[PDB]
Amino acid sequence: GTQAEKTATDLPPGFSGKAGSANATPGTKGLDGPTPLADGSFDATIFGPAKELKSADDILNVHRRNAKDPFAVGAVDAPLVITEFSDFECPFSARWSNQTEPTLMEEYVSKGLVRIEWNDLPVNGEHALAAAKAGRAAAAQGKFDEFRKALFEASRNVSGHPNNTLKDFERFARNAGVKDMERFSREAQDSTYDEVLTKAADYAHGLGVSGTPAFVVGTQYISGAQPTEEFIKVIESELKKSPTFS
Ligand SMILES: [Cl-]
Repeated sequence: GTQAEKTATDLPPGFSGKAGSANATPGTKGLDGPTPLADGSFDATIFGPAKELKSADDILNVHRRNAKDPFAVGAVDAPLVITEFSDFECPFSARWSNQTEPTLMEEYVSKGLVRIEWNDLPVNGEHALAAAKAGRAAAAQGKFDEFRKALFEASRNVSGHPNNTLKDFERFARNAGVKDMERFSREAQDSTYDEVLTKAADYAHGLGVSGTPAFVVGTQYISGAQPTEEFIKVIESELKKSPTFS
């Protein structure tokens, strides 16, 4: 019986690589981006959970799975959602965007395994609030992800806060391909997004989330820009726990 081959043995997870993703069911819906409103713009007032959280057993409620959400990327039916709370002046938020997120896009989001949902948590004061307003103005025109990447790539060498102001946000919007710069510049400055930013902050504070970036990866809370390999290990563990979304 030595002249035969069997399938690979199962190994302890430290040697298993991608066992959660191997056995998970990819999502197939909402891979092509957010669903627009009737006029072709997007609902940049989306925030919050899918449903009120009352206890720890409600943790999955932080994931919206709202097809209209212009702050989300990846399948609306992905088996795993990453909920992120982030601040555009925060160098740890910048480092996650610049150094971890692209790997997660390549290995999980493009494959329908993971959806990533942004939530505002401005902690750094006036520039962070102004940046969040600009991000919502970009999202209204379907360019949140491109705006986020332009802004955070411009912070890649900054150990503190960039102290971005309106002309910086307008440049990032141009870089992102925002088509209506008059609407962008107006909404980046005026009261349009003041109410939702207050509600988004109050929602995060109600969960006790006070530091950026913060994540709920499936059922698991992660505080801070932990190493890419830690995010991969938690994603694989959470996909093993819950391989399929119905
Ligand atoms: Cl809640």
